[PDB]
Amino acid sequence: AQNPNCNIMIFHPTKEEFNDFDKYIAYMESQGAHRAGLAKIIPPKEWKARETYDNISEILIATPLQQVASGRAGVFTQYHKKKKAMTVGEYRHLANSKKYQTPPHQNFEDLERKYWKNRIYNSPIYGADISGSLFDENTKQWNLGHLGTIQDLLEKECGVVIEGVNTPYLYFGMWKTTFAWHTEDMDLYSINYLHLGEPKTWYVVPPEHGQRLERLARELFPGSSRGCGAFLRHKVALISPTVLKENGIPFNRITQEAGEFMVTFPYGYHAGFNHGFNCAEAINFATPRWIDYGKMASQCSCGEARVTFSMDAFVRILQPERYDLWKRGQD
Ligand SMILES: O=C(O)CNC(=O)C(=O)O
Ligand SMILES: [Mg+2]
Ligand code: NI
Ligand SMILES: [Zn+2]
Repeated sequence: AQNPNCNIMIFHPTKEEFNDFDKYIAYMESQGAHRAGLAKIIPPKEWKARETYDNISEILIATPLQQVASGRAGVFTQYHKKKKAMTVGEYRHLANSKKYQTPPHQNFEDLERKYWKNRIYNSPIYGADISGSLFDENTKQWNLGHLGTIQDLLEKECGVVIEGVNTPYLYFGMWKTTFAWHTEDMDLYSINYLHLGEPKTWYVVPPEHGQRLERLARELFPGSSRGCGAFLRHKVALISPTVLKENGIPFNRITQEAGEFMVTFPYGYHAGFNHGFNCAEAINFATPRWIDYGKMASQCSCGEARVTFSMDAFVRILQPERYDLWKRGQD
């Protein structure tokens, strides 16, 4: 078995190897990369996502989210308070303000210490989930707005034609902006490209050990657990590396820098934080190996997790028994 300790693997494809996206994913899996839940891909030196970032300041963040925490430093939830619209230029200036900027630090490890010590005492503002793309249309390799669609994968594997579309999302981050512990909708893959700015630190649990994280989360968030049988789908709960180590949960960590891709694999729980002003682009995707994960994925039916138009069809075809109750949650 390849990668039996489930370590995060880092790949350096040549420009020749960067042509065929599906084939490279399948290569990484042949080496065991999926066992970690997360992999890093460093693009060939010749590749670029676009020529410059010089003209992005007029993108609008229609609903910036203030991430307010409750709990203790290592075990907390966050809620998202909606703020007034602002441009990317306005948000960058805010991120660089004395109130919101990255503090002085020695290295990534000192910054990680300061994040876990201090996160809960501040409420950073995240421009998340903005439909759009920063890839130039002429970038032919690993262009996240030109991938094969999940609907077309389901049709190729299973023969069934379904409605829905699959488009990318932009994330504008600042110091302390946080992504809670989650897997993807329908336990899909995700791919994330850090276009510019400061790094993003990731934590991940191997897919084969995901249920260990779920059991800890039910113990640590006991009212949330009674409210919903899949409450990590609400994307609100944080648990620190120190707390995971104290409870024997297997995990790994890695820092993504500008110009690098990350891939999350089906049922790979992940969480993390931004080091400073940055912009990432991400999208879900599928392969043949995903289909069985999609059939087994948990679902939120309490009504909190409220998800896309395109997830309807996935539930309806892969989980027809759940269909009914899950759509009661979504209406
Ligand atoms: O970058 C973020 O805030 C969150 N991204 C992801 O969870 C991902 O790409 O799967
Ligand atoms: Mg602009
Ligand atoms: Ni994710
Ligand atoms: Zn729920």
